This record gives sequence, C-alpha cells and structure tokens, in this order.
Amino acid sequence: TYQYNMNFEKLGKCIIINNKNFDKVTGMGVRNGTDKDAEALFKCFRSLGFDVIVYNDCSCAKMQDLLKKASEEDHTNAACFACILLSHGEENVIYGKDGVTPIKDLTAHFRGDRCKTLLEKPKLFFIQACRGTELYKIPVEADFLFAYSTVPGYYSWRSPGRGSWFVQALCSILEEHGKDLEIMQILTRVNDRVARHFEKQIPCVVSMLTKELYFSQ
Amino acid sequence: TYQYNMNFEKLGKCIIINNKNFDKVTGMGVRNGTDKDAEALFKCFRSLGFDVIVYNDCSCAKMQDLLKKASEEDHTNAACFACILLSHGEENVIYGKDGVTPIKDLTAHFRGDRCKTLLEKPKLFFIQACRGTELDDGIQPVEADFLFAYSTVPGYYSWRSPGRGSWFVQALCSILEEHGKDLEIMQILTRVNDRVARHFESQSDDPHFHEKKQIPCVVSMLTKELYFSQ
Amino acid sequence: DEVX
Amino acid sequence: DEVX
Repeated sequence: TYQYNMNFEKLGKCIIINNKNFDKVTGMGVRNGTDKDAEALFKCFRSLGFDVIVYNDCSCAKMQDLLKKASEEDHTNAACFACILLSHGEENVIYGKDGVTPIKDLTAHFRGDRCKTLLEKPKLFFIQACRGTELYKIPVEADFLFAYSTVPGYYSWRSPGRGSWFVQALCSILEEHGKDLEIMQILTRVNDRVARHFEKQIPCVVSMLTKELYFSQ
Repeated sequence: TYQYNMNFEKLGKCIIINNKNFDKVTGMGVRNGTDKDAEALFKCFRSLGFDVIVYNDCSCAKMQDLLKKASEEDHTNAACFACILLSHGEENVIYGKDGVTPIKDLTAHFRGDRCKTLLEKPKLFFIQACRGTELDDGIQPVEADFLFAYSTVPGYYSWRSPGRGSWFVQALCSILEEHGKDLEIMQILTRVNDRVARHFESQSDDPHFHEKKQIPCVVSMLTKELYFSQ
Repeated sequence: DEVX
Repeated sequence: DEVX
C-alpha cells in the first residue's frame, strides 16, 4: 500500500536522448564521452525491464515531438515512464542541435490531465546537463521525479574516456542494487558517490512521488 | 555506513518562524491557522529530540540575523539542523512582516564554507508558503547535505485552513507523531506528499478557488539516509 | 480554506 | 575533464 503498483505487463517505455554533436550556429562544442554514457544507460535500464530506445543528435523540434508522441501512446499496461536527457544546458533549458528548448515544456505533456494512461504512475526524468549564467481526485503535477546531474547554477563534469560522473555512478548503483533498493536510496547513494570524487559537483533530486518506488516484485 | 551518524550529544536546533501578522503596506493578509501549525510542529520536533525555538511575526532583517547567528554557533555536538518557515510567499521569496527576502540567501548561511561545524551533517528546511499564483485544477544553494521540503511545487499556491492549520504541516505532524522514529526522512515526506494529494480538497464560496488540489515538493542533496533515532 |  |  506504500509502494507503487508494479504488477503490470511492461515496466514502461524509456527514451534516451543522446546529443553529442551540435551545429556551429549554436556555439556549443562536441560532447566526447556521452556515447559511453548512453551505452551504459542502455544496458542498465534494459536490465531493469524498460523497453528502451535511443535517439541521437536531436533538434528542438525532434525532442518535443518525440515526447509528445510518447505521451499520446497507450500506457495502460505500463508500470511507469522514464526519460533520460544527455546534452548541453543553461539556466533551466536543454540544448538541441539547433538551439534551446525548455525542460518544463518536455515534461508538461505527461501531466495527469495531459496523459491519462499514466495517472498515479511515476514519471522519471534523469537530466545530465549544465546550468549557470547565460551569455476521488488527484493532482496533475504529482508523481514526477527529476534527477539532475547538478544543482541550479553550477557545472556538471564529463570525461572523454570514462564518461560523465553522474552517469557512471548511476549505472554502478543500478547494476548492483537496481532490483533491491528504493529509488530514493539509489539516488541518494549517487549523490554520495559523485561528491566523493573531487576529494565540485552535487546532483539534485526533485521528488513529487506519492509512494515508494521499486523496480521488482 | 549508508546512514548519517546520529551518535551525538544532541539531535540539533530546530528554528520555527511563525509569521502570522503582516504590515498593511505589503498587501498581505492575516495567516489564520498558523498558530495551530506552530503549536503542532513545536511539540513534534521536541518529541524527536530537537531543541526547538519558536519566533513570531519576524521582520526580514530579523530572519536574516537569526539564521546567520545560528550558523555562527558551534554545532559540533549536534547531529543535524532543522528550520521551518511558516509565512506568505512568492517565487523564490519568503515574506517577513515588513517585506520579502530570498530563500536562498536565508539558507546560504549554512553552506560548508560558512558553517564548518555542520559539514557532512544534514540541514533540513521545511517551507510552508506559496511559490507563485497558479491553481491545481485536478484530474478524475550549490551544496551537499541540504534538503528542502516545500509545501507545493514551484509556481503554485499552497493551501491553509483557518481552523485546522495548513495542509502540509497538518500532514507532516501526523506522520511524524506515529512514524517519526522508525521511517527514513524520504519515507516520511513521501507519505506526506500522498496525504496532501489525496486527503485534502479546498472548498470556498469563490468559484475560482473551489475544489482545487495541492502537491508538495521535496528537493534533496542529502548524501546518506536519515533516521532520527537508533 | 485560504491560500498562502 | 570537460564541462556540460
């Protein structure tokens, strides 16, 4: 009664947006290491049970349409939904290959009223991108969980040969405890593992979940 | 190993700011119900082992000074720190009786490089205040070891009952009374998210404010699990 | 009920 | 190490 009901045919859809190469008119550089991240993320989430698909170098129109179409699909037999963003980022926005687009516009499509088949089900968003200085009734905003690579305003570090710190940590924890720990315990251990690397960066978790989340039983 | 060390002389300090009355020039009304909140929280955190102090109708200058003065104390013998803000609010700001002040500036005083004696120890901030002006119609700091429990999602309104107290605080206290010493902080706040989401629904003679909902918002930078006992 |  |  205190856990989300996972007794469903599918665990859910998991979209992974992998933006590595950006157009020159944006001014952003190549993201070496993100390929190693996405692959690591693909294996982990597939092990959990997600039906995962990976889209490379997406534009702002693509990302928006990609998640709009996803909120229009039938999730009646799905236990939940998950999206992972791996791109460049500024104050409250995410980058495409042709510019910027708001994160809150990508998630809005999954609001309780905008996506009925996902009501009372968890919508997870994991974002790996930067942020800084730019030059019988139920709520519609409930059951969302965001896991940012960094707090609002600071940088997120990435290694060309090893990949990003947040992703490396996230996959390590999921590989071993993905089936026996609650979602907040996993993300809390990620916070710690990322913190213990410079001794700066520290992930942020925003939870509007109403029950505990486990990926099994 | 994966839990915050709670083997200290004391749990910590618990500062509650109970702003009920505001100066007319701010345009803010009386927050009837807050005393109920203040009273229930006061008893709650005392029961957990916190050394609680309640402040009333504070000014922006007073709120900034209190927290600064607190961060300048020796928390070496304390396991954690808690602070609850009960007042009027708007995006990123919390009201005093004479005006408004940024929440971030209020919590910055406790960053690691400004309060060394609270490093690696959890800093809890519970906020009961609005964060904008939007209504839920319904359907059917750059540092670690911080946790913020807002009464509502950013950009929305947060509800309060003149006779019973605010929804967030009411819920929070019930769950802490019965499960405060056996559940983890995130387990407690999750249950609170659920209680505010289901148990409550607003009623008013105003058709624009009738049958609306609310959903709390937890932001965590904690690096370990947190239990208030052994 | 009143808003904050 | 590089920035995102």
